[PDB]
Amino acid sequence: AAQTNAPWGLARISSTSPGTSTYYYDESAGQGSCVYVIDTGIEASHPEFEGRAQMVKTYYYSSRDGNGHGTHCAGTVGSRTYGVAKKTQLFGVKVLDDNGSGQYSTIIAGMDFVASDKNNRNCPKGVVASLSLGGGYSSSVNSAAARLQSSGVMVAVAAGNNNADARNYSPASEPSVCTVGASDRYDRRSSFSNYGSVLDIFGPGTDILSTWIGGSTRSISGTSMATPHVAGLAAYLMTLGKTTAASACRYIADTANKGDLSNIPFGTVNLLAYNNYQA
Ligand SMILES: [Ca+2]
Ligand SMILES: [Ca+2]
Repeated sequence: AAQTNAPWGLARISSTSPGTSTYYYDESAGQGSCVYVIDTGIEASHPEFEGRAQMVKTYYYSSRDGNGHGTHCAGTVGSRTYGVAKKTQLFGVKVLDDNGSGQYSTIIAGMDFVASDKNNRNCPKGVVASLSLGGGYSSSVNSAAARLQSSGVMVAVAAGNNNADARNYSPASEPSVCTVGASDRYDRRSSFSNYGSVLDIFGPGTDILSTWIGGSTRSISGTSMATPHVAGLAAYLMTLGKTTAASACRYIADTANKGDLSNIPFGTVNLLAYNNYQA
């Protein structure tokens, strides 16, 4: 399948070179996989989700996304127009408030919730969790991420937006999950993207068009935007049977575009997520 005039990030993950505008993908499109978006919530009623999104847990007064961040990320995972895996099932877990903030205790609870809840869902092709959040180093937060991964869920997390070594941030610094940096449309490391040896992979993160609340759309930037590209890609590859939850991050790194990015510090991987599609 081909989506013409795609958002640049989608086009980029299906090309060996920057500057293309078509997103090439297999028609299976993540059908049968499930992605948990652990964030400010999801506006499930947005036409772009086609009934494939639902809120399953909130830690606040409402399950509504009053912010937009969660809806944007969910859109990059699996919306019709803006999504990597256009037929995946999306589950929202609201661990962040409508200001985009949350306590570590709540974020940890949300991860433990997904590890259990997945056992009640029909996700025959596998389960992914996308975490576009983080803060300063916490061994408890890292441990929760490690547990979620260990339970059989592909965990993708944002590297962070401090232009610093991600070793000082959580859950970015947990080695067992998939830590995602951001790039821009000219194959440069995004100027805000964290780096360091704990990064596993880069994905598109600057000027990313996706869904927003109020049935709208907008373009924003961050490692928060790169992470759902990788989460969606994992769901897509799992549906194709190319990899499993335990090994998806490794497989994505193995099959990445290598050496395409500029402004990568020595010691940080030069790997850009790629779906290796061939018609
Ligand atoms: Ca290339
Ligand atoms: Ca890792």
